[PDB]
Amino acid sequence: QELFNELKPAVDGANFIVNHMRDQNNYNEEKDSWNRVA
Amino acid sequence: LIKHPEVKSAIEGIKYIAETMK
Amino acid sequence: KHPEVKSAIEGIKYIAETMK
Amino acid sequence: LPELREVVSSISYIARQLQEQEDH
Amino acid sequence: APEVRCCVDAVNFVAESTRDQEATGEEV
Repeated sequence: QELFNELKPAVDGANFIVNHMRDQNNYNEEKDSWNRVA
Repeated sequence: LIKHPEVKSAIEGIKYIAETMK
Repeated sequence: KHPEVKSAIEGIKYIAETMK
Repeated sequence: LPELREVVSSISYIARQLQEQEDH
Repeated sequence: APEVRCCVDAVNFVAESTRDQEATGEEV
């Protein structure tokens, strides 16, 4: 489908943003864990 | 298009960003 | 072509311009 | 299809900016 | 079609949050 081929960059970008925010959130949660240990 | 795994992952991810920000 | 879809489109555009 | 093209442009720009942020 | 409505509502939630952050930072 040409529709899916044209939207594939959009889907890849959406997944990249999703992974970026998820990794950032996990990084942040580990930082709060260290803060609580302190 | 909805049945594709990538689209489902993207939709769940957008919902995840929304709930996390809330 | 609902108003909410147009609002979402303008929202993504606004986010892009904000990052720019 | 101006709407889908603008969506692709905005999403690609956001992803590129985040990739640059990751490299930084 | 709850998928379309829910994804849209999420996108407007991000847009409104960004608008608020701009407004809060214009006051600051």
